[PDB]
Amino acid sequence: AVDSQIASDGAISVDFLLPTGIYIQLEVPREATISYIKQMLWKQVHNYPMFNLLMDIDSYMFACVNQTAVYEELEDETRRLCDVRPFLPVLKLVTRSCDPAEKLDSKIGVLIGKGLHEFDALKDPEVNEFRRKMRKFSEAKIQSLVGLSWIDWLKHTYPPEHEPSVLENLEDKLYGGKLVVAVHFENSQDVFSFQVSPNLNPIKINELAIQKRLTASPCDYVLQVSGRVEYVFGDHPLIQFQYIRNCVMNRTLPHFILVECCKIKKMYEQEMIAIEAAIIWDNNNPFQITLVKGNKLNTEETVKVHVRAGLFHGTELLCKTVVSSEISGKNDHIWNEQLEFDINICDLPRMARLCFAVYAVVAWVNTMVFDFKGQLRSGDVILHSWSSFPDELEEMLNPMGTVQTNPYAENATALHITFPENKKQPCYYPPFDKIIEKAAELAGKKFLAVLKEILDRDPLSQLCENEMDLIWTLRQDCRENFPQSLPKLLLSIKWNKLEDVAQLQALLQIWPKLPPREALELLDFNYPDQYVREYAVGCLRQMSDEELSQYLLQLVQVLKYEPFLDCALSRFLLERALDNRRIGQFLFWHLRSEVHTPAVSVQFGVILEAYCRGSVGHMKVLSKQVEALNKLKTLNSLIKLNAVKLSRAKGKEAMHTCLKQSAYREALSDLQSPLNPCVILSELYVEKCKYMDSKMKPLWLVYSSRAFGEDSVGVIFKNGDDLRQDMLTLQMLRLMDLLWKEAGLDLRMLPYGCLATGDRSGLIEVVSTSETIADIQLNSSNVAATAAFNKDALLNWLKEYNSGDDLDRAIEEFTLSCAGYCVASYVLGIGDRHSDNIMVKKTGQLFHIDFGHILGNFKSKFGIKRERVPFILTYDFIHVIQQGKTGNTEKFGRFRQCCEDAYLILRRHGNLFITLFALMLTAGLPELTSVKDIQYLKDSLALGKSEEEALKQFKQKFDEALRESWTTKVNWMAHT
Amino acid sequence: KVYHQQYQDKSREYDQLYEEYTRTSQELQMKRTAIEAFNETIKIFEEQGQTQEKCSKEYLGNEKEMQRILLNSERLKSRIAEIHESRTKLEQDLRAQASDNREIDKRMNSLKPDLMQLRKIRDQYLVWLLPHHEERTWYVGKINRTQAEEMLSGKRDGTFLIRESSQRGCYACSVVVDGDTKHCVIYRTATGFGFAEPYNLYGSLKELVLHYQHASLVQHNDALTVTLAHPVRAPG
Ligand SMILES: CS(=O)(=O)N1CCN(Cc2cc3nc(-c4cccc5[nH]ncc45)nc(N4CCOCC4)c3s2)CC1
Repeated sequence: AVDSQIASDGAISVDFLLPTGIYIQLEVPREATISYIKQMLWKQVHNYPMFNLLMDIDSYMFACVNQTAVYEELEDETRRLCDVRPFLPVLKLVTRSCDPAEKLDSKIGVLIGKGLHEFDALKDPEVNEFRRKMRKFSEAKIQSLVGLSWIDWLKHTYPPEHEPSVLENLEDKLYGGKLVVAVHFENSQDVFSFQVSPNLNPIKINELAIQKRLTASPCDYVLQVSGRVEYVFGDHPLIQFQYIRNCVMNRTLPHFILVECCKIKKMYEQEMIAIEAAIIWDNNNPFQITLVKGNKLNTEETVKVHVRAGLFHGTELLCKTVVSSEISGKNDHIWNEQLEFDINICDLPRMARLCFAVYAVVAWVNTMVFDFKGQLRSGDVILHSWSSFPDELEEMLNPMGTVQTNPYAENATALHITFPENKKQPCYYPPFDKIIEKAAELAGKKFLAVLKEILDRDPLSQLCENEMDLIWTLRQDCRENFPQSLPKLLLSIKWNKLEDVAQLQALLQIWPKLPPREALELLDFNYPDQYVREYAVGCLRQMSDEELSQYLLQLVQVLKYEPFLDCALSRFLLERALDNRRIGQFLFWHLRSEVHTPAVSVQFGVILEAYCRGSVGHMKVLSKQVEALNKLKTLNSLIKLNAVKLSRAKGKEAMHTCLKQSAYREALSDLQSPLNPCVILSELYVEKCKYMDSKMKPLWLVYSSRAFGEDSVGVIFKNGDDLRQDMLTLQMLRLMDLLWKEAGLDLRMLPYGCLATGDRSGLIEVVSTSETIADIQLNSSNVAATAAFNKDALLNWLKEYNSGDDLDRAIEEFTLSCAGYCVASYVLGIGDRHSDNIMVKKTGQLFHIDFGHILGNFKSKFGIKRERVPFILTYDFIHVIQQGKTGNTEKFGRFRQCCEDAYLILRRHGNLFITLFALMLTAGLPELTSVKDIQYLKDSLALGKSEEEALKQFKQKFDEALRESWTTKVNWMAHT
Repeated sequence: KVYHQQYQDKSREYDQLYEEYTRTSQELQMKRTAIEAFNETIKIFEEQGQTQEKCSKEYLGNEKEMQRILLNSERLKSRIAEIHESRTKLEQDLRAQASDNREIDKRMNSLKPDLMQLRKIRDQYLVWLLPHHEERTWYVGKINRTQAEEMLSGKRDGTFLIRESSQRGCYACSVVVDGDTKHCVIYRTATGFGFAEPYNLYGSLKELVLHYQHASLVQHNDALTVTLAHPVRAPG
């Protein structure tokens, strides 16, 4: 009833607002083409006065208000009325040539899901101060793009991936030095094969490509990966390019298409056509805050009144939990009091966070002492509180929570407050330079042993006072031997006084840069300083886009933490996303996925448009997808409805006809995968598309990659479920695969693609030739269907698809993938895994699938609880590893070796895991609620105990699972 | 004066509040979305009022068009009417749902300190910071299947009387399955004892027995069904 999308068939009464104010109501069919309606209205235009001040149809286009308050100018006259669901039936006929570059501002608001006026409607300075700041920079990139010649543009739009020395671990999975690469020309039907040195530059393939007698420069051509907007070029060795590296790594044939410069020039020119559419310190006195009234009607039996205060700098408090005057906790809410803050106004951190709450035994507002330009927040300010939003644990007053206030005024809490405005000349933060001068004016081989025992304990482990003292005492010594210790040191000194702060800031400038993996810690709650953060990102800024894309999820979640807007991180992420290899897309997608939620709506919203703006070109492709996804949401909504009155097989047909229709085959076809920005989507293999048995009936889309792409692509669209736990646990898995390969361990893992695109919406990527172990087991002749329905089903399965030589690799790939998963599961504490959620590819590769819960036991939202996930092994894995072969000590020993080796590798980068899971607290996952949650890892990884004291523990755990090998095998599918 | 009796039933009262609140807050932003959209639609109809009045002043025949325009201004007047009412009824339903959520923070935040008070009692609750057990009951030293089948025949369909194998320095396990007696080889290895290579991590031939009275024999052989409920020396 809030929108027209429910079971209804016929015509609709729409309002047509003409340029001459001529109002006309007409009954128009619901699923009518917007051009058909434009034509329809035009018929009756004359039976209404003023019929002559109008121009022809083709000089005018409709405009509307979306289901999201956005004014949608509908240029594409081919869209169905319902396919562009206007909130109210009304359509304002406007002139097609409405060129004010507010047609751009339409296009943007539409993409994002927030109308740009909303930022003006806030009227608050910073939003406007920064929208305008970014717009300057966004438009500088658009300008950077204009000069650029062919190929140089590609380096700015889709830059090739480089990976030096990764081969110095694993060598030559090629017959001799020679690499086998495949190339064919643009619309050519004949391919050519080449035997090539992996150390050559891509140009040699072009030189080889031209060696085809049929009668241009090799430089006038470019190598595009066949079926992807992925390109390979540059004065670099073939093996160095991530593409090649992968084909080499998975013994796959690199597929290249040769594009003539004029075809990339063409794309550049069509994109540049759209680009043209761009038309005091010395205040030695104490600090105190005065406030007036509140606004609660709430009543309590055991306790009457409620009122609190207090101030922090991250986790560290700078004052005691200040209380307030008791009023009427059942009736009267109005009052006044001068709030005592036993802290000097001079010795105050510019990143100080003034927090407030009430006696919970109930709401909260936390607002910063300083503002966007470091001006002392003074004068009368209103604080819109977060009622029933406090978390179970907070240390009386919550310091973690947002500084950005509640969007609701009516029937949502508020607070009145005043700060010392007094003087006509205000007080601003001490300069970025003046604090170094403050430090310059102010001006261990034995210890090497002690501090190594201090500056080691995991990021979540908080030091005790005496340790803090020595860390600061021997601060210069550790700077020289333990540079990686600054995270510990930065927490040693109390931020209460400026003298230490100055010396601390001095250290940072003269402190070396820690690696990006390390730097990441300096972006959590612990470190809120505007200069440590400026250096933290400093290090990130010196990281690859491929390395960047890795920690991107949680980097976005740090934007959620950020108290301001023009921060170095936002500036960095946008700076990076505007030069994307595929970065920009995820940056963009991850942002919409949360813009729907109040607290981030302004945050992400602004950042989003700032991207859209610097992405005037690509903009089309992102929209192509947004439309593609909406069409899916609806088809799914209809699929849910169908499933009731429709047979499993009749609802399939229903789905198939729906896809085959004009609206679908256009929208959700031939426009780029949101999961992989490089992967092209092209024609759907409709006949093979399906919907799953599940409670949300998710679609299973198959994309026959037509002529050029070797095989088919397969997506899963799932609306109704939180696809973020998977999105994070799959990313965690991608890391383990990273780390093991790093150390030297290709356990042939499959962390398949996953992206949550919005609220309970998103995509899972399909892995080709795969199968659920339950599926493999049933529907098989179980030892002539006589005994144990389970044994060797999984083996014969592999035997079926692997011939002689192939069977060895199959079982080899099975082993380490199983090993890799066995460790990674336990370590990440992935629970309630059954033969319904473990899978096997036809390559022998094993992998996991339903990530409902991590770092504790799975219990539904109503009664969410925790439990240790033991290491588990099924008889079914051993049996395959074994081959059934009664006695050995080389294969089920190779397994245990890997299992041990892997578990040990993870231990080493245990801090990397705890840091990422710590930055993922802001994201708001039902699991990740507190640091008590990340504490699971410390245990799983045996982080205190030494390598061999901890190996022994796991060596036991592994054997104990071999004891429960059939016992667990039973739990996998007996009742299940 | 009350101490530890229960907890679990009052614990789940939080979700009885939170499951409906999360749905209600979600509906409130959804209901506010429409008022923004509604209030934005009006803006377009309002602009029409201005344009129809400005475009009408264009009289550059004038008598019949005086009322035809007037009628249409007065119908356009009547549209913005029903759409101001339509917006107001939704604005009334926001006020309702929002009022209900305030009477829920009156219930939610009142039961939250119940666990905070529990902390002093809850975290202080501290105290801490088989007939196979006999060797001879199943062991039968140096024997032959012939002499093993002998004893076991007549006994219950799940008895254990373990011999010593024909094979040099090995062992065997003679067992009465649901039907009759079956004999499998148990092995010695540095890893321990057990019927098959990856599954032979048993320090003693007894701790094995003790870990196979619980677990089935089926894994090593489909033929070998039943575990070990009775060794030798039954009551009565
Ligand atoms: C014919 S039918 O589809 O109607 N029917 C229902 C389910 N089917 C088995 C499967 C279930 C399944 N669920 C998931 C999933 C479920 C929920 C959350 C998830 N996150 N990631 C995967 C996933 N992910 C899957 N893929 C597999 C390979 O690429 C990868 C995923 C598969 S394959 C067969 C019988």
